[PDB]
Amino acid sequence: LLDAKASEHAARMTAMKNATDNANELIRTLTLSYNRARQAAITQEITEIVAGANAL
Amino acid sequence: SDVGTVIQVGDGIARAHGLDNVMSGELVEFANGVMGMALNLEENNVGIVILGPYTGIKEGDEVRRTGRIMEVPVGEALIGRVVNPLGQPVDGLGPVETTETRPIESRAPGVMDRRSVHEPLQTGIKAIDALVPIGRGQRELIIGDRQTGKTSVAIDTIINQKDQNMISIYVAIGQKESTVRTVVETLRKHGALDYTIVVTASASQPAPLLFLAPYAGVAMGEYFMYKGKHVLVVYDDLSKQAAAYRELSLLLRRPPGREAYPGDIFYLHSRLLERAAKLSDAKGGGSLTALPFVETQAGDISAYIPTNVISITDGQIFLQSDLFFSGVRPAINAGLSVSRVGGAAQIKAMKKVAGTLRLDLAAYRELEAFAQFGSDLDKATQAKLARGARTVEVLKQDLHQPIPVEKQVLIIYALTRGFLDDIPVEDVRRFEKEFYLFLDQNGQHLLEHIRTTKDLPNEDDLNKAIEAFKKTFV
Amino acid sequence: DVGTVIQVGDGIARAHGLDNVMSGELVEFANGVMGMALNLEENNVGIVILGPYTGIKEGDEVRRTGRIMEVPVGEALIGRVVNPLGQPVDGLGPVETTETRPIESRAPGVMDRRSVHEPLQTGIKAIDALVPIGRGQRELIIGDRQTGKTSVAIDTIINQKDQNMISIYVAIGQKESTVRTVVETLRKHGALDYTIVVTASASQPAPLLFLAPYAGVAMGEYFMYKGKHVLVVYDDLSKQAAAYRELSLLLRRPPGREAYPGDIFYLHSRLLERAAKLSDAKGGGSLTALPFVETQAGDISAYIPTNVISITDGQIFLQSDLFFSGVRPAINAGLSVSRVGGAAQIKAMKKVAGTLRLDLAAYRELEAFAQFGSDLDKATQAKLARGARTVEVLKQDLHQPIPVEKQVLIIYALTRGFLDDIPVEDVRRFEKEFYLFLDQNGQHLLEHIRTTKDLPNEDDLNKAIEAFKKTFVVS
Amino acid sequence: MTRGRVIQVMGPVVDVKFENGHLPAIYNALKIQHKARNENEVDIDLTLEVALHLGDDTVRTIAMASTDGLIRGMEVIDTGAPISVPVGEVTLGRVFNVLGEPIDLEGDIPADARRDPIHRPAPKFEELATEVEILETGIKVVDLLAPYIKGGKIGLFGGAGVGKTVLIQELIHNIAQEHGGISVFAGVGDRTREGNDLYHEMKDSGVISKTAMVFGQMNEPPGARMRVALTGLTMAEYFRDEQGQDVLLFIDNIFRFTQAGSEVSALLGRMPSAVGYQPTLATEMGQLQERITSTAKGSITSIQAIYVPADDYTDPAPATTFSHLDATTNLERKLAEMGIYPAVDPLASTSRALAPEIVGEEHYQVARKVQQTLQRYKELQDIIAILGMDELSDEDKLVVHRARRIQFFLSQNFHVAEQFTGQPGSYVPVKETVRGFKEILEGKYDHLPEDAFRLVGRIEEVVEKAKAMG
Amino acid sequence: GLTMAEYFRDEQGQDVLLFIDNIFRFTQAGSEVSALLGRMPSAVGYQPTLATEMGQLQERITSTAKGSITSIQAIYVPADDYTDPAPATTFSHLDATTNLERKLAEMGIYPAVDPLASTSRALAPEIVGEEHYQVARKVQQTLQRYKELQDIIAILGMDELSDEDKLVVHRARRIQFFLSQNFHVAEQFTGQPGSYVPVKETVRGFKEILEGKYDHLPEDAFRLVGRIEEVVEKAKAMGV
Amino acid sequence: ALAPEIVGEEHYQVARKVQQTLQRYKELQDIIAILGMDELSDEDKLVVHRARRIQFFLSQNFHVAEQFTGQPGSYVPVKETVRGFKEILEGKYDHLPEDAFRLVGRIEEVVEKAKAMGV
Ligand SMILES: Nc1ncnc2c1ncn2[C@@H]1O[C@H](COP(=O)(O)OP(=O)(O)OP(=O)(O)O)[C@@H](O)[C@H]1O
Ligand SMILES: Nc1ncnc2c1ncn2[C@@H]1O[C@H](COP(=O)(O)OP(=O)(O)OP(=O)(O)O)[C@@H](O)[C@H]1O
Ligand SMILES: [Mg+2]
Ligand SMILES: [Mg+2]
Repeated sequence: LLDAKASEHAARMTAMKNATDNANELIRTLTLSYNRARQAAITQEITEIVAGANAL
Repeated sequence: SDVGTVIQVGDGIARAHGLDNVMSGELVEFANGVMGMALNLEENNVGIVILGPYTGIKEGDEVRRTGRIMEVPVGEALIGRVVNPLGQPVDGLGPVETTETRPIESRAPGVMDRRSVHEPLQTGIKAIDALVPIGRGQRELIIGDRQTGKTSVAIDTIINQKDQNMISIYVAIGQKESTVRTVVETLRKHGALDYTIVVTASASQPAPLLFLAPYAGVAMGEYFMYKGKHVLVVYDDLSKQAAAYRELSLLLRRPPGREAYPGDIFYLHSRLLERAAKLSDAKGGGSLTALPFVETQAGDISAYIPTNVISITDGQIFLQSDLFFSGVRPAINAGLSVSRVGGAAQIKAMKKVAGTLRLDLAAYRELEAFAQFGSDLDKATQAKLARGARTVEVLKQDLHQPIPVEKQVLIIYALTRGFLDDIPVEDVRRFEKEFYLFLDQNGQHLLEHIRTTKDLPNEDDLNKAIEAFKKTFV
Repeated sequence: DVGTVIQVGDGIARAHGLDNVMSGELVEFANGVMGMALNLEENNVGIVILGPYTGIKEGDEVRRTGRIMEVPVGEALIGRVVNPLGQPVDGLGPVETTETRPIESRAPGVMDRRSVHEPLQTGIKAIDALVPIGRGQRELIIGDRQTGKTSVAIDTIINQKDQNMISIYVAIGQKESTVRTVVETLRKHGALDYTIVVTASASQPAPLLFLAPYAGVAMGEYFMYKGKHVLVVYDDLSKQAAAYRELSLLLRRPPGREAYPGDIFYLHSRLLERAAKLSDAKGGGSLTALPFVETQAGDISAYIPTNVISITDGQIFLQSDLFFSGVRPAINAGLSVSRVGGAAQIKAMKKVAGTLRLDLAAYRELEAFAQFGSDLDKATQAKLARGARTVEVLKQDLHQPIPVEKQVLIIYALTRGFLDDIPVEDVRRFEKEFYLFLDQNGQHLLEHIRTTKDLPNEDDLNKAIEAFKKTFVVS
Repeated sequence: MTRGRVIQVMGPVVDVKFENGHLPAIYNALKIQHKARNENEVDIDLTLEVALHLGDDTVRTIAMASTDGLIRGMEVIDTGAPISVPVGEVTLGRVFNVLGEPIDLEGDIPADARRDPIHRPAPKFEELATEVEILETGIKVVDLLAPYIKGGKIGLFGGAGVGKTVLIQELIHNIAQEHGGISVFAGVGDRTREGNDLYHEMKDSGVISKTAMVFGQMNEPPGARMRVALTGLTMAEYFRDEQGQDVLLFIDNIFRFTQAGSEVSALLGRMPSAVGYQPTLATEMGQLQERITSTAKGSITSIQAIYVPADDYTDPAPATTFSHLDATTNLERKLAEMGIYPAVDPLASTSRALAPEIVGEEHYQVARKVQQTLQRYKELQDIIAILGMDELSDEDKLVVHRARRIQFFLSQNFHVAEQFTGQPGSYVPVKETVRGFKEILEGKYDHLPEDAFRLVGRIEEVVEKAKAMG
Repeated sequence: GLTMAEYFRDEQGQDVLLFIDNIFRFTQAGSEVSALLGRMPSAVGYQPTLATEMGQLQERITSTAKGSITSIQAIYVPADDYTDPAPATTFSHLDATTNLERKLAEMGIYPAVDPLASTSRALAPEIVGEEHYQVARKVQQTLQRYKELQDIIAILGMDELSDEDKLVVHRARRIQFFLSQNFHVAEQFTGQPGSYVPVKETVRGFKEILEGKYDHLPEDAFRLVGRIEEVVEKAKAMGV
Repeated sequence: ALAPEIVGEEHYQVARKVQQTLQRYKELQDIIAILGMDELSDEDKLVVHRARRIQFFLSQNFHVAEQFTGQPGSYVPVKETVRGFKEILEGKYDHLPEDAFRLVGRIEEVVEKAKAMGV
């Protein structure tokens, strides 16, 4: 039991370190997709506005 | 000569041909008696913005030059009256009976005419006085979303200034007229109207008058500022002004950019906001101070008008929807509220008392956001998480009830000194009102000293009073 | 043939008159400043200014040169610092050229082209062993800012001393201090005697940046059709794309994705496709190109990066987070490929390192699973050791190229299992100590590979590699 | 000479017609000074900068002050040249605006002052310097872990509290005292409340005598905000070119320089491009930074603050500015709470000059170990946040011991803090900090109280300061 | 419609109801005619005069000292985007608002009303009473806590969490289904006839859910019902 | 043409059944990306093992790839292709390792490629 409980807690610790590292990596990868999109929408709305303004 | 004739009429914008000697920013008078402001000067056509109902202006009608720059009426007679952006009475009650005028396109007081902000503005809201200080001369942004508490934040400020030697103005832009009637009615009952001016621009009016409404409001306050009395101004939505310029421009065919806000938007918002200053002793030591409001859709702090107002001010108070629907009220996010001039606008007592609180709140934000669930843990973390929770209750406050500063410093001395540990988190709300009863009946000596000296009394005496009350409490 | 200007705004200009103008002509203002005619509306010619526009007034004078966009060429340009127009910049007087070429040349056709078969040895172990460049391949060096992109090209130009190559460097948008510095670096290594540096720095009007990459290949094609081999380097094609985006908007040409107009693909290809390995009838010459791309956020997947990944015959991808772990130069083997590579290696190198990729590709991915991994099988543990030495064997230093006969010998050891004995930290010393041992003692192996382009006796090499390993010592 | 008239007005923009066809060049400047003929009129004293030749002998112009009161048929006059500001010793200590007028109530600069153009052709490739030099600032953290470079652009990412104004004034004092060179402060878009506080602090710190300041306010039309750097720049060019001395240029926030360019492109009418910015972002950004270089006579180095637009370094505005910079210094509030001044983060600050062929190998090695030492300490910080010190290994406890001393020895006693605290303050040469950190890193001095290293200069000062305790 | 309702308010003086159906179609029509009138475009293809026209119509719809117009309007959210100009401008002119969400309509909780985003100026202690207000805000804390907790459940799983976190999810499921109701116009759509719940009853029942008295019953019995009495019987049929 | 009439019933049950296994793998992509395969239970474990087998057994050695990789190419007739998927789906080759299922032609080739490893 002393070997079993010591080795468990350790196992949880290892999984949680790797789980947190995977989550933080996913946050930077997702964050860039959001920024890429925000830049994209802004350009679209501006070009539709100016296309109608050029027509009229 | 000084007579011209209208050729295009539409949607408020009436172009005209003639009027060779007009100025940009003049007033022009139509035959109907409606006035208008000339804002474009093409090579052959003057572009005129109508400041009134346009259903009666026909093509070929004559428009005549007033001869004067845009001017707003000022005088002591405006205090206690409900008025238009133009100096026209709305409440009924007859004429305003003003004496003189000021331009709405004034220069801001320049460098060498200003001083450091040196004195406080006591709002009577525990969080706004302790955590996010505003001092006379500051420019403070209340930025948030629809249905979070914003109008409430401003009204409490006016009431809590009753005793102080202050003048206050409220500039209601784009709001439904029943809401302006509710606000005016609320202040009357509290006796506030005797020292205040409400300037009103309801949603039915041409967009040009919503655009002039914030400028007319500062133009009234600057008259009192250069004469020496301190003044406060609240703008009820700068996002509703922005829109009115966008409409009043896109109809005159000016070029567009970003979310179609013309290229003057930073030049418009800044000029209005920079007028606020704490003039120096040579100028007689007057002060404006300013509270712009901005409403943000889905909390897009990155939008065009929001990026612009977050910059021109000397701080911000960002309010969040989930804190409201979680019992924190007023729903002030400590992390995103900032003050550039903070540290000088508090009384000496609050400075010494409040330093620990800003640090204590930051530690709770980081630690609780992981460890609320894990109870059976290091006693240091368990103790740290208690102060965070109690602090959030001591910062909670009720609607339309401001608290004088001496009582705020005493409850925060307790929270910071930690006498409150023994008390459960839950009944801190009722207890905070009650420690107030004991202080009034018994502790008159400690309070007399704080107001008079702006300073804290001897620690042994304070410890004695608070420890004795902790014996009485059950 | 004389006209007058009528509008002069933000570079773009227009001129009334000039009734007979040609698309792509040269026009001269009264200032002595130059311009390019790009459009002809019924009463007005549209002109792009190639020089200072602060003296050009409405009603000023613009005159016809009489020639199509032409760049000066001749042997006198070698060793001089020049403008995109043929104008000397280093001081040192005139360039003294003899003739001209159009900057709007047609590319070499199919049946006028031949397949590649001669190497472009860079002296960089990772590029030569893993990602070969043949004479005439088109390869794109793509990485985030400050990843060594410039480091790779200059290492190549120095190494292309010994071989009879002409090398051109075209600096587009770079800071002027970095360029002056490069010339002093080339002069110190003795490189300037066989090279041309062409400059379009960031303070200049956008039109001379746009014509700049094209000018680079107009000088190099003169030498190519005369038979001598040539190399060209383009220091930022993504800054060439930016300059077109400005020139198009002011012109008012309509918008595209991001804001680039549709002629971005036509712009980049007109430049890259001019690079060809001519056949024996044409005299067997060659152009060759190394375009550079900088990408936002170190991601291969974006508009301009994917356009240039389309025109080239491969790519070399550099990672910022490899470089910051210290690896120099750093090259992700998985996202870097050569499509013409496999014919462009010498015979000994095909036999030696067609397998190095297997050790590298697999090792880079494996160390990811194993760090998080609870257990490793003996087979996995062995793969790791071999992979570990390769990364250290592919680490190099700045301005130190390794001759190709020495490359095939160090790669043979590692790919033969003898190098496994040496410890990680000692591998670097061994490589220096091995190259010295070969110079002093092992001359017979080095003569055979150079002369017969082929691996020497394996038994002599095994004997020889064991003999070196006795002399070597550890820690 | 030729005098023009105004034929159009809309907000900041104005058009002028010049009937003879003798016309102004593309960056020249024009005056309107008019006295009111009748009581309906308002007197005006405006100036305008040329922007486009539209045709039919008309010119588009951006305006430098408020255009209210203008009546078409006004008269405008041409100066024959760009905006020109006074240069020389006359400028030291006094605050000016874009037009070169003095804002201070300290008299008026005379007519005889040599006045030179804002807009000028950029420096040439036969004029620059072949070899990099490192500038010794006298500040330990900056000189050790992120060397500045002469001719470099340095970037300051920070807000309030962390204390930009102390770092700027200490740099101006160290360069003026030891390297014998002046500074310029050009606050593009400075909040007015801030200009007044800055003038009082620059005066009360004694630094004013060695610096010249340009203030362009937020309440000015966009063209004024844009050209304000170009006047602070043209004042610094004079010192390097003639006084031959090295010079330092401070810019208050470079983001507002780009944003003013965006607002002027919208007014003039150019189609918007990526994320709404001007079509010509680089050709405007490039034409300002390239002037800041080390010519053979002398150099200009610049410290520029930047605000990332939405925490997106990928946005068009940061990417063009980050192209030009050579070093980056971050100021973090956390350090400024514990007691470390200047509060600069050793692990988020970097330079392209921390390389063994620029600094030399002994300096490079000492810096690399210091970063390794601290990064390992930061791993132990989250373990020490949960647990006690003696629960670590003795290898990790040695990392904590040395790191905590290094952080404190990184701190330093500034001279411009003298008014606030009795402590005099010190300047450290780069050889002395490199030597000292080598001694701490061998542990020669580890038998000393921790606080001995707080706010000190050379390592020998620690020895004596220790004795002071006992 | 408004001129008729105005004549009854002012001259006759009787109190009145106005029902306007899809007032977005008023805003949408202006756009179609804007370009052919000669107006330049603004924002997301909208008229340069959006706030003006909405103001002129909406500021006529008022209850004066003479007489009262109670006004009920339907608005269509242009592309499931509440951040669009036409809804945003409209939100400023209302005293009470209910927002309808398709996510709730997918789960079958009818009427599909957001209990957080729907707010009215009358939820003040004085205008509804202390007992009513206490219960109302307490429900709004439970449903905001369930929203953040669903992210943790979706990735990590429900068993991972504390007893207080489990008891929140327990009660929030029941509260959200008990907001659904059987209408008379849902006779055609759902078979069952329909119910009218008086206000006093609604407060009693929601108080019982919050205090935990009815937590033994199975959750499926709270869908499309009127009074809490009914929920007890519906469970009996299931067999609990 | 993936219609029971045109391609036949046998080629049909097999094609749809392949798509059903793979679509579940995309749903389980965003859970296994964070925690790994400890969270997965029962059917989740068996489905991910068979999806890994299928996804590598759709990869082939081409005669035109000989200019890039030294391997020879393979042509797999349809009757072999349909037959091969069945045995993977039944689970008859559960024991063999995933690296033996890459760049092969007909199914047998996987058995000899596994035997070379011995894993
Ligand atoms: N401190 C508070 N305590 C209790 N109720 C509050 C408090 N603050 C706001 N409220 C309530 O919440 C709402 C806040 O109204 P408020 O006018 O602030 O909203 P808003 O959307 O910011 O208004 P506006 O559109 O004018 O900006 C009202 O229903 C009010 O009664
Ligand atoms: N192999 C190497 N070994 C050691 N130092 C190197 C090596 N390669 C490059 N460096 C150095 O590392 C840094 C890399 O930056 P460098 O300017 O060379 O990158 P770059 O990608 O070419 O820059 P740019 O973005 O301007 O194109 C420089 O200081 C350089 O001198
Ligand atoms: Mg309100
Ligand atoms: Mg480079």
